[PDB]
Amino acid sequence: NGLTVLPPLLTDEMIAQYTSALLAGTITSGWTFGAGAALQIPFAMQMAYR
Amino acid sequence: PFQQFGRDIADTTDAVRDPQTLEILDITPCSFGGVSVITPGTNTSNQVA
Ligand SMILES: *[C@@H]1O[C@H](CO)[C@@H](O)[C@H](O)[C@H]1NC(C)=O
Repeated sequence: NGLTVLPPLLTDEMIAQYTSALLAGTITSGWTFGAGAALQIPFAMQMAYR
Repeated sequence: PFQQFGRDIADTTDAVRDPQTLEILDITPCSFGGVSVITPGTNTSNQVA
């Protein structure tokens, strides 16, 4: 009744790619993708770090 | 058999019986929305979408 709803800029599919990207960085490369490029490290050694 | 019109969750009439037949018609409000103009800077072009 004169009210309108507007779509989000990022779709649920685009948000699901960002949550996959943050997760795939976090699994393969620790915190390093938050400092520069993702540097790979074996996951047992990333937990040994943590 | 006695019902003449129908309402949405919040007051608004959303269906009507034709009184000459018995058909039930849904009502959809008029299409409306913001006109928005998509543009480069006027310093670089005057084409718009
Ligand atoms: C109304 O009249 C039409 C014919 O013009 C008819 O087809 C329809 O069944 C009638 N409806 C009633 C009984 O009100």
